[PDB]
Amino acid sequence: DQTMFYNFGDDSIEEDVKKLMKQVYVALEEKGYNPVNQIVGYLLSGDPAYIPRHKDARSMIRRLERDEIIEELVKAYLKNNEIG
Amino acid sequence: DSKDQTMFYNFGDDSIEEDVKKLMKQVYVALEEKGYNPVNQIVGYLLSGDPAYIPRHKDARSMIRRLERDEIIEELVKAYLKNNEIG
Repeated sequence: DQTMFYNFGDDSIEEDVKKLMKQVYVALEEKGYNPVNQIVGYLLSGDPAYIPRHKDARSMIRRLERDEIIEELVKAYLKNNEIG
Repeated sequence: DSKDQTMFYNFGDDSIEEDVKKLMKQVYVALEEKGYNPVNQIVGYLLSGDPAYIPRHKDARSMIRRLERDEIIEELVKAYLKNNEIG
């Protein structure tokens, strides 16, 4: 309900992960992968070889901590499931 | 207003989607009530598989026993793509 103050760079992890997931999804679909399968394999194993080099998806995903991507997945899930 | 027919040993009727929602709600409430950042405990659990990250509260520990982390992370990823209209 309450208005939030915006400080330049406030939403940087949320926005960073959103940008990354959009590009990673496109890279996976274009190369014929099951995007959910490959993202799960990467997040569980930390093995970047589950992500294509296509569209620089592998290098881009390696620039974020897996814990930061999982954090955003968890925060998004709670919010979209009205948990709070 | 939910119930269960006690007519054979039942190891659960919930779908994985239902189980993940129940786990995430129970853990969030338990941690939020006690002043913890719940997201950090859930993330630490998903990175490790160590139940010590999760409070012993209701059947939290029994829910993580029954779910695999690949299934929890699959549900998180599916939900994230859906809710951000990705694909």
